[PDB]
Amino acid sequence: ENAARLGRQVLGLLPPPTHRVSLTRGPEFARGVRDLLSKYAASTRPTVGSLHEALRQAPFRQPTYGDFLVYSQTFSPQEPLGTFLFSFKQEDNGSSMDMLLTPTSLFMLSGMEAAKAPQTHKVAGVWYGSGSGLADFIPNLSELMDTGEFHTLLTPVGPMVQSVHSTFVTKVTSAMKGVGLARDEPRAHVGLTLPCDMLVDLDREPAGLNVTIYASLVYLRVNQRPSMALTFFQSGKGFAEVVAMIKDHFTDVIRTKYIQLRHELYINRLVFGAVCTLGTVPFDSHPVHQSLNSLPVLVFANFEAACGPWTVFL
Amino acid sequence: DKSIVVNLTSRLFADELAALQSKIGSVLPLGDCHRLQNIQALGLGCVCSRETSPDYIQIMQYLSKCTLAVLEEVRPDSLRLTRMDPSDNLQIKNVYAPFFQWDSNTQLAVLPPLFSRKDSTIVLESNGFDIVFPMVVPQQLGHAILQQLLVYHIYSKISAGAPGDVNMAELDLYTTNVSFMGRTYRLDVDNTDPRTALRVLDDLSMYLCILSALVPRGCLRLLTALVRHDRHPLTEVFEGVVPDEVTRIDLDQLSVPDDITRMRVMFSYLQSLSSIFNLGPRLHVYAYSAETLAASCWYSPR
Amino acid sequence: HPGFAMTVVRTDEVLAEHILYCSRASTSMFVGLPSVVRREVRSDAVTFEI
Amino acid sequence: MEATLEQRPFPYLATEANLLTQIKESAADGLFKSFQLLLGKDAREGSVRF
Repeated sequence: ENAARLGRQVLGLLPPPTHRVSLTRGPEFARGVRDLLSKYAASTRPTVGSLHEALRQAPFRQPTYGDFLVYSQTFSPQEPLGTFLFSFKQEDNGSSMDMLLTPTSLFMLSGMEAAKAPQTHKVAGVWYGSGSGLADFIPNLSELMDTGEFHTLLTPVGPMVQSVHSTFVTKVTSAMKGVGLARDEPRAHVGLTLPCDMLVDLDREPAGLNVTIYASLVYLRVNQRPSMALTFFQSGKGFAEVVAMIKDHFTDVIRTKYIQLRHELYINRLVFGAVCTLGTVPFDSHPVHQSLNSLPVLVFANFEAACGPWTVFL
Repeated sequence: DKSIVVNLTSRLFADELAALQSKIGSVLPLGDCHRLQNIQALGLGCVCSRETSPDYIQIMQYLSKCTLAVLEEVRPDSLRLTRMDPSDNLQIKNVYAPFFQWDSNTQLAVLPPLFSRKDSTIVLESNGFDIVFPMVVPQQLGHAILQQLLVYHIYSKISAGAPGDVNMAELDLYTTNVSFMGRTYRLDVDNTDPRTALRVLDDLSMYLCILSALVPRGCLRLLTALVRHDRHPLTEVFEGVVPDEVTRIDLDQLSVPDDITRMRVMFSYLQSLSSIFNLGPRLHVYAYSAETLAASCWYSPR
Repeated sequence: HPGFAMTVVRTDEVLAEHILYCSRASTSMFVGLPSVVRREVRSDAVTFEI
Repeated sequence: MEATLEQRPFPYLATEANLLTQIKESAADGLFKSFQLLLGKDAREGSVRF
């Protein structure tokens, strides 16, 4: 008998059902619009029962999706669903199509070593031949790594949601705010996926409802030619500690750069890195290790994405 | 609904129930965002102990990790708290002991107990633990204590290394007292562990000598035209005696397209000093009632 | 043999199956009522907590 | 033992007289000891517990 008492507390605490107005039949459009207007008009009056109907509303929010339209020569068809996206907006007068830089694509524009990232160079050697078609569009991968203005051009967006890959032009949909769901009606939690090679995990420590994910884009020079580097971080330590933890990771890079630039050192050379904030992960959700043709790729559940400005650190 | 129930695993007495009764409606940080919680997570003095030296940076550095919660109910077997979601409208009551007047459209931030530990520390001897409370303070004093606490750990290192360097009487009044409008307050910094307060100072010396290497020369030459000609109300630190180093950089001539590349690069290292003067979370108050001392703010951490 | 002997200390666990006896009517229980609290509404599902 | 205020949900009675005159100023400079304001979200009968 006591389960019948719980059948009332469930059916009295549910959200109200969303109204379904049929736009194909005639006399079923009249009966559906009328029950909007006869039911909203009793959610405005100042009596107690009309105030009772205004308290049941459950305002759950929805993410804001972006619609991007990419060349297929700069975006591989083999990309895991949930790959992060960087936009690039150097020039405006064309305004025809857009550049989207996955971290396995930006690994080729940098020219960073395959001993720092061992596994993701082989996968970036089969999805792209020699990094030419990625770099045919930027004539300044040598003058944006000197003057230090590459991080000023990237705006982080969010993970992949939907990609209708064609032969010439790839149409990519992302999720900028909120938890990344597939926009199509069987809504699945497409969480953000990163390779285990890029991500460097920092961690008695307390945990909140939050562990953020940061993006560091570090300038350096290999073979006495400019070549940046990009790593991902993950810690819930607050912004004052992580900047102290990133500089410990790059002690061997700051030393070996300014030795190479000991004699000539221009003022544009001094800028080193920049840290963005990509989004939060709730604690109690551990990432699941996953292999893809083999590439060790983390997958996060319920990664709700945010966006922060690039702040220079050194 | 969101709430936190916290057990008191032994018992508690009638004196410390009246001590926890006066401290109702105060924000404390606690360890984990679980519904069930024990006594070991709620103290800010799990790191701030009595037999050991405190570390007011590391105590504050601990405070931007934790979740923050407001007390509602004090029971002899439990403490029921309500938590704070990272983007949430909520209410905070001005209980806190150095009374600073708030208003609507102010800017709060949570600080460690920096004027009286003995006021914030009430000890729970029935369980073998003490629960320690922070203080929420508008950011005009949130920053100004961290400006003052780092000046202490510069000059206390000089005086402890050699006492002939620093006169002690001028050391106590200047490095400990925090200047505020109307009142000057004495910090509770006498026996601390400065070993993480120097790593912050070892991060200034990277940003600061970069800022000394690329000073734009037009701003240097405007000082020499201002410290000895005009008497401006905020240059009066600099008397007619200009620093001699400023005049020794005047030997080169002005150049506009070589000071654009110095104004721009110096601009992006000023944006980096918001990683070294950080407070904890922020509480944007949008309404306040002075006869009830009840602010209604918006919580946003980091 | 170096010039000192030594003693060793270990610890060892045992999965002991126990026997509990508990006399008549000692404890007295107070059973409340189950109360349902809705705490999350998503686009995918609704959770509860009893 | 001093007599103390309590906010328990009493069945308050109704008087012919009004009480409202000069109260806002009398709360400021104390006409009477041991009072407590209640603004909007907290001006109600508290929940009974025992």
